[PDB]
Amino acid sequence: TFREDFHSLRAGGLNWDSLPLRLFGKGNAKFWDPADIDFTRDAEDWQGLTEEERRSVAMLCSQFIAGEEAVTQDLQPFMAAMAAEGRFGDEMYLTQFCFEEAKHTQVFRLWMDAVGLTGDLHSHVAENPGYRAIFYEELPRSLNALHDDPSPANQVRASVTYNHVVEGTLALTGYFAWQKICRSRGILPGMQEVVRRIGDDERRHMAWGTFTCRRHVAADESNWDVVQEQMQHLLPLAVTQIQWRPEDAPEETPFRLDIDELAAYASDRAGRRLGAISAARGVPVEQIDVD
Amino acid sequence: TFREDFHSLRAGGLNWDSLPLRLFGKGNAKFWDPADIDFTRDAEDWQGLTEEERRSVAMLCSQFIAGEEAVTQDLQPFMAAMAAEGRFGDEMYLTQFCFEEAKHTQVFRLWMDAVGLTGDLHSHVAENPGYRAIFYEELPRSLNALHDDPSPANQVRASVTYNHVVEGTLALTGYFAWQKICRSRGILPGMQEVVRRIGDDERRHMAWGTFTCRRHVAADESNWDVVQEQMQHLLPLAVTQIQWRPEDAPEETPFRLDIDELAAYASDRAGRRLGAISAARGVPVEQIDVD
Ligand SMILES: CCCCCCCCCCCCCCCC(=O)O
Ligand SMILES: CCCCCCCCCCCCCCCC(=O)O
Ligand SMILES: [Fe+3]
Ligand SMILES: [Fe+3]
Ligand SMILES: [Mn+3]
Ligand SMILES: [Mn+3]
Repeated sequence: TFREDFHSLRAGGLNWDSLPLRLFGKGNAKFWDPADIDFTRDAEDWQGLTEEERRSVAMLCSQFIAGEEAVTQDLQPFMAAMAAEGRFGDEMYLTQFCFEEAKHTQVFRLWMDAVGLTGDLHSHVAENPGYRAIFYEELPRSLNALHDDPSPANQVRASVTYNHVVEGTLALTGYFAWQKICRSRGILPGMQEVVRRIGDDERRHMAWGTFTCRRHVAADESNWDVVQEQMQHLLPLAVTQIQWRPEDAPEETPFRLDIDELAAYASDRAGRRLGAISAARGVPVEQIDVD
Repeated sequence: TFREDFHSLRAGGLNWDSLPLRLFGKGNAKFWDPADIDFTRDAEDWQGLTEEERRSVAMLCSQFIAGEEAVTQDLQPFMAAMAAEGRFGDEMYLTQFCFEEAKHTQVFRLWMDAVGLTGDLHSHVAENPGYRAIFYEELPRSLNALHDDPSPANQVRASVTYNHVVEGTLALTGYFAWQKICRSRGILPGMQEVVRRIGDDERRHMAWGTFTCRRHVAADESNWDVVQEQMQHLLPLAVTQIQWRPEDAPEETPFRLDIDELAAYASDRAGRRLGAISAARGVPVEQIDVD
């Protein structure tokens, strides 16, 4: 009762022109190893930051690494959904995606080790109601709903949560924050490289999510309503996450950052996700999903 | 009800000395891209083979690619089991493992495309009762049993099936067969490279499986009885798979292969798996699993 054929033995083999398999090939060509990045200069720069600056960097790094860990775990029901859909190229892509998230977890962990952020860091994520809502609750709920029901609507809700909010709104805003922190000051060249490489990977993750939502919208435009509903539900939580300040928080945010600017940037990113997905409305599904 | 902390934010971070994380690092250092292998000479060699030789090579290649596809899908419940055990380093490793199997599927598919094996090839696996029993039935049954019950005993049964039989008995015998086919004749240099690279990856897969079984045996030596029972159940099926001949089968196996020699080699590989796992009997678990 488990398997009756193999996609890889069908006539015509695997469709290398499919979006997931093109992304798989790009990810192989662009592979990078966290172990090759030297963090010694970052450790020196870390010592020159003020305490308030270290706290803000630790908070951003903690939000990132916990998020990379979360997606590493929470993507897995999508792999099983693609197995149920019979979509083996998408399943293959998701294996690379998931591994890439484990590798992102690794790289942040190595950076933290290098600068000495080796105590318990949960206070930087667990006290933020927006972060908790997304990464402790909404992300795993939406992705695990695919186990009992891998319907197009649930796939779109899961992809909006994972690819269009967690990645395509929050991670992108985080990369912008890192750029503001590091470029203004010429600090943390290792982290600058991390951000470049993880961002390269993220563009493929986001392309997969855009493809997933587009093909479902093309097949049944009711799924566009689902995309908008899920985004309207989640975006306020993402904005809350960005605007949160700890009890210990300085009146002046370090690095001359404007947290409300970050929130506005995030809203713009979310709008771009919606716009990309909206382009599939009225397109025949076979022109998006060659399969 | 889904997540309450993050392994990556705990004091002491991730334990890079753990076996799974050492393997993860090795896999990153040894990454290879299927797209970098030139199969043009293999295509020329393919044209010089007899029909009977092509049929035998197609059979071996089909058994491999379908097996790579099977493990790509069927490993995934182990990732969820490690999430349940709270074993995040093992989960990270399994993401690389799973991706590597997708990449093995890719490389065989590219080789098949290059030589022109692009029709339906199910006749080469679906008619073999040993192959069917393992790859259609026993592998997915044993691995999916971890969803409702990720107990040590079920983990050992799943790892014996996946790592010690599918990989550590059958794949290793298949690599030996490829070596016999290609080295005796100086043919298929692309496939020779494929076999070297996939074999390198397999040694890490098998090391993970050896570790998994060892730590469970060390914790509860009743799991040694489970290892032996599962191996005694599966090895006859693996031998049947190797000895199978199609209806169309020549009286003389091509390439001067002796199928019963391959079966004996497989039995020796299985014995080596058991011997490796048996070394954990009586070892305190903390000396295997530093965690
Ligand atoms: C100092 C103020 C910082 C404000 C916070 C900016 C938003 C950071 C969000 C990080 C979430 C990380 C998600 C990772 C997901 C992925 O890797 O695929
Ligand atoms: C011409 C006779 C050939 C005899 C068959 C030899 C055995 C081949 C078995 C191949 C199984 C492949 C399993 C792959 C698993 C993995 O990649 O992890
Ligand atoms: Fe991502
Ligand atoms: Fe393997
Ligand atoms: Mn990431
Ligand atoms: Mn393999």
